[PDB]
Amino acid sequence: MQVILLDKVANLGSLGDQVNVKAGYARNFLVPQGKAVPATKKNIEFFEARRAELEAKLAEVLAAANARAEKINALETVTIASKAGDEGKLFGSIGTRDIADAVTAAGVEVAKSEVRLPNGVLRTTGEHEVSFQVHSEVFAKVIVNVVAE
Amino acid sequence: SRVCQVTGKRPVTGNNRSHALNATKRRFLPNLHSHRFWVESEKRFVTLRVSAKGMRVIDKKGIDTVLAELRARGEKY
Amino acid sequence: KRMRVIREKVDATKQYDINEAIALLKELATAKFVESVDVAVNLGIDARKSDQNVRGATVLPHGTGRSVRVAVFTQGANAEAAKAAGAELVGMEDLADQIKKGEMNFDVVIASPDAMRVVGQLGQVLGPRGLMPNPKVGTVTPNVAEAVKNAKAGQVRYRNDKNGIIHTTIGKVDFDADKLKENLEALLVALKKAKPTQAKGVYIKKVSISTTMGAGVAVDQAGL
Amino acid sequence: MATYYSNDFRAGLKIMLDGEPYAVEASEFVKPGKGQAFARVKLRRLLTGTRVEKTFKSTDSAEGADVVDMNLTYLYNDGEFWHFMNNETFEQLSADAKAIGDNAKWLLDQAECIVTLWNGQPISVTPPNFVELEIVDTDPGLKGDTAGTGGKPATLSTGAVVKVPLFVQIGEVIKVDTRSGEYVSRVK
RNA sequence: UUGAGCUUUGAUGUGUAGGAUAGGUGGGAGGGCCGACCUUGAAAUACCACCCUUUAAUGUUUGAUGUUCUAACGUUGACCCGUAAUCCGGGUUGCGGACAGUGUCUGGUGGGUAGUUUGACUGGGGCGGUC
Ligand SMILES: [Mg+2]
Ligand SMILES: [Mg+2]
Ligand SMILES: [Mg+2]
Ligand SMILES: [Mg+2]
Ligand SMILES: [Mg+2]
Ligand SMILES: [Mg+2]
Ligand SMILES: [Mg+2]
Ligand SMILES: [Mg+2]
Ligand SMILES: [Mg+2]
Ligand SMILES: [Mg+2]
Repeated sequence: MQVILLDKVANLGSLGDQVNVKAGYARNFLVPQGKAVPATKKNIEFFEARRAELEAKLAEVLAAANARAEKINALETVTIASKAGDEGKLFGSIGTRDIADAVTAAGVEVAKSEVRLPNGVLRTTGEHEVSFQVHSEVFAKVIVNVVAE
Repeated sequence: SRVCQVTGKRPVTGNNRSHALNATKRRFLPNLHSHRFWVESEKRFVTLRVSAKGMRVIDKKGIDTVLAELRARGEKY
Repeated sequence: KRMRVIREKVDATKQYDINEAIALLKELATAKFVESVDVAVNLGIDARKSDQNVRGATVLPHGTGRSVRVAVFTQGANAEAAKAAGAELVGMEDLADQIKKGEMNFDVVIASPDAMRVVGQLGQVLGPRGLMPNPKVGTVTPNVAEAVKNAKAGQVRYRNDKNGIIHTTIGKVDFDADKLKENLEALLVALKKAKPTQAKGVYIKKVSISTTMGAGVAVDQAGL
Repeated sequence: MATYYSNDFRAGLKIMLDGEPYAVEASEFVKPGKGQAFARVKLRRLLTGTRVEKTFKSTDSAEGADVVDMNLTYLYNDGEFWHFMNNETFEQLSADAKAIGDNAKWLLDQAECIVTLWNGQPISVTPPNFVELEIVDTDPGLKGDTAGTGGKPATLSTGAVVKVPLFVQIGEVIKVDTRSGEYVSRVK
């Protein structure tokens, strides 16, 4: 399925490109999330001759805003007080939703689907390391401590 | 019924034909599949029971065109 | 080393037809002495299947005459009628004792169904392992042996079995008429595909090369 | 491949049922009062050599097969194959490992052994009942304290092992019965 | 992560007996030294030919599962709404996840079901025999 890109994607190419992609991949993931548009001649001209400047401005402004948000969530410390048993070992596993709304309480305005924590659950008390996928090319780190309430 | 909401592919009847030409009735069924399509014009997800041929027709003709054609035909989606 | 004109003129990429490099066969040679011409032939053969055996003799005309060493077994007046065919040892089980002695001169062994009795158990491990048995599909044990021996010693080039898929027979001396050798080489299909084993594989005659002793390398087409 | 009907074939026929040669050994035909006739044949699978039991229907029937046996004479072995020959046609022939199973140790050279060939091809060879063989290895028998017969293990020039009485030493030809794998006499 | 093939550069087969440090099969006197001759087996030896047996560099044609992921799809998990509703739909969320399942084609099994066949003569018919 010939498709025109509206953004830099993983292993296809930069924007403003003509790539042959599988129909399923184009239909289910790319085109719903704006990352591509089918290579109809109308869209080819509409994009190349008319949009390939404005949408580029928007893309770079967004990349800059996301690097800004990465700079802004550089407080690098956020407190979490949840219920835990003895020997640490939280009874209730704190989660991505909890981390997100806690940092929004004390920090940046960030969505719940944004945080990307590697260890998976955060079942115990203590200092933990969580990553933040704010933009497809830039990440962020926060030190999250879980104090037993 | 098993009818592709885009084309209109119905179950057609035919024959089973053996090696000795013994004919028995049978049906051919259209490869129907429930699928949610992303209508960018409406920022919405619409669910049509399409065949695979209908999926390809939508790929080629754009979803909003097919939806307008359905509204013209008088078929609630 | 003077064995490198061959490697100059080895064309493995450009395969030739029958007419192209036939005249160059001795122009590709640097031999001290004189030799013959060999052939390259193949056919799908279940290494496993034994019902794939074809023994006999192939009469290839227009060439070398009595240059073969034969051992014969006859009973009766044919013991003297066979000496009229220029045969070497037309005799009795004394020839079997010669084989026991470990004789390497005689190569093709012939009999007659009356005296075949003598032949089979005699040199029994020896002759057949020597790839020289005496089946009847080939007529190496006849009743009218006068009418066949003059041919078997005159002009016959025998087909052989090999453990490998290889089946490469022999043509005659290098110095014969090259065009006529082409016809002689062509006169082999009518028999090499006269009797298959009915379990032939993908193709019939995959290889076709004409090497004389070690000199010529003429790869050819299966059809032409 | 004349088709054969159940109430027709007695023992000896070589039926070809189900892509497989057989050999009717015994058959009992029954015609009861008020019912379809049948035959209880004592078949014989002719490739693995096991006896199968089949009740055949008057109507149910099978094609014949070219399974035949005559007296071939062993010649030589080479690699995985055994070659034999006729004394009335002198037709050459080659078998395989499957055909010579456990008769490898019984055939020497020139033995006249009946072979079953099918599709013009051997499937089973039967070694002559008694074969004269020579012993490759034995422990010099010493009576020692033996009070009974004792016996002694002895390999042969073809690999086989037989119990030989006590005196047979090395280089003595013995006679064994292929059927029982046992010593019969020391052939002088 | 690898397995089989194909142009392909090459190497490589170790017993008995022959000195052994013989791949097979024909044609078998070629290139400082072998060869044949001779010892020899079951086959006897330089010379290259047709290839088998592995082995290593590319284009190879590729499949094979084995991990991860989410977005298709499933959800007879939980909650919210239509709503005075253990249906249905929509929305958050969790779990599976390109498996499952369905369509066309195809191999197998299939008395579960269906349509049918199962001869004639005959001193009644059957069995026996016969055509
Ligand atoms: Mg009908
Ligand atoms: Mg179509
Ligand atoms: Mg899963
Ligand atoms: Mg499936
Ligand atoms: Mg079927
Ligand atoms: Mg059935
Ligand atoms: Mg029925
Ligand atoms: Mg009928
Ligand atoms: Mg009557
Ligand atoms: Mg009757």
